[PDB]
Amino acid sequence: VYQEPTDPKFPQQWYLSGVTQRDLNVKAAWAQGYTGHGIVVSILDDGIEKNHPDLAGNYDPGASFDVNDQDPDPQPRYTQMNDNRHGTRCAGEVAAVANNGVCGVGVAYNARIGGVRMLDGEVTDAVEARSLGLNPNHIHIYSASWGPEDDGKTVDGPARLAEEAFFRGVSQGRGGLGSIFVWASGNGGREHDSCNCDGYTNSIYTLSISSATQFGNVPWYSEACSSTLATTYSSGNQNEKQIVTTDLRQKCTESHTGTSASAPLAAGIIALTLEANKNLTWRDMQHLVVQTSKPAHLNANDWATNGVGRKVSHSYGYGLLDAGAMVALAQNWTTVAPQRKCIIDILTEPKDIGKRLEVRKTVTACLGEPNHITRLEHAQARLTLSYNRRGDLAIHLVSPMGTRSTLLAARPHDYSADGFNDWAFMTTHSWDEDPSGEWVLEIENTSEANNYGTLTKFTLVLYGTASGSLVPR
Ligand SMILES: [Ca+2]
Ligand SMILES: [Ca+2]
Ligand SMILES: [Ca+2]
Ligand SMILES: [Cl-]
Ligand code: NA
Ligand code: NA
Ligand code: NA
Ligand code: NA
Repeated sequence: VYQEPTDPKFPQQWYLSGVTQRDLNVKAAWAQGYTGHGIVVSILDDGIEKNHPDLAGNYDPGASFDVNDQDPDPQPRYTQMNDNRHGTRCAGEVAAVANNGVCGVGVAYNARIGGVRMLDGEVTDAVEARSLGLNPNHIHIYSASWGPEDDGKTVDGPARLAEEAFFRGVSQGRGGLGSIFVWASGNGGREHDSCNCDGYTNSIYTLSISSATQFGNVPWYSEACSSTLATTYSSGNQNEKQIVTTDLRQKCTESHTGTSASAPLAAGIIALTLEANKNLTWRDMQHLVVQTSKPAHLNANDWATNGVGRKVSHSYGYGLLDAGAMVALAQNWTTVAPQRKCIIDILTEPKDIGKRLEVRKTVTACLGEPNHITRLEHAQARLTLSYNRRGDLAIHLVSPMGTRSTLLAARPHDYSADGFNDWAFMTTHSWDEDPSGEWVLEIENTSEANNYGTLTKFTLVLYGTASGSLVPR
């Protein structure tokens, strides 16, 4: 039968496989014959050590570029502090070589791996766009363990070039099937940050991935939000194990940590899934993640069952990825119908927020039209509002099926008086629900202060299809 890797640190890779059920079920996918052969992954980060003993065999210059110095070679810049170790650590998680007596193995240890050196310098809009749009008919999957500052007061996302890169990627990338963008949801847990204030994670074009500790808890660094899709293991406290990967200067590390370690594991699992069905679209991939991810034994105080019987948490999305279940479901997967977009402008007049504002609206979700949606994918509440202290706001959106999504939780450090300017708060929690019916938006002041402001626009944007539903869970 299948023989598991013999690498010296493979037994330390607790998150890949084990008797204990606290893993991503990756060996089961390996046993089905999927190891990433023929799939190309690129790490958008601070560079990749292309000559690393556990990366060299899988390295792909076609999946690589150096946008910081404008050359083809993504070799990290070496410093005493080893500042530029981050990308190499991420790459090893995806595609470290197996059975070569070195370190551990990648989730997709036969995939090809590249890196874009783009974090080691000023990260402009143009820098991001040129990275996100690198060789989009060669690279299948992009992994990004970076984003806006996690100070818990920033609201920021892709500017014009980067957003255009996303739309070009999902539309024309991978032969029209769409580039797969995998994002780390953030490290702002300590600052009480929300990953919905991050336009990269909040994007419908990215699969935003959160973290769980070995013992199944929400890590200190974790950011909760409704835009998160699913979860992979990463670090926790000092009694919990961490991530084993390739390190700078041709070394091995057993202490890769934080949100940074979760996205690459998801990218690796998605690589195995694409090997099992190369015809999957970018939206297909998100459907697979929703259907197969596992809540069980993940601890959270906010698990809720949505309209179609799936458990969902703001800390974890639909739960832990399950590689075995992903590759199995992928094989006979029927391509989803083309994406519809139903735009519903909710307000007829501006509304003062005060202590609390509730906006109720019954919608038909474009009944009778080509964009009629009976099967929701992503939903956005695009909000424009003024307020004197942004971080005192909490915002909830309730679907017709009764699913309460927290669009925005209180952010104690966010003192901004700039409000929100058509910010597209996104939720994945009503996936596969029928969006026809009453939606409810709640905006409330969570502090005792006499705050003030006005909601001047609320566009409900629904994405999805009108066919192909499963019997609820
Ligand atoms: Ca270079
Ligand atoms: Ca190895
Ligand atoms: Ca953040
Ligand atoms: Cl759109
Ligand atoms: Na911005
Ligand atoms: Na397309
Ligand atoms: Na996303
Ligand atoms: Na309804």
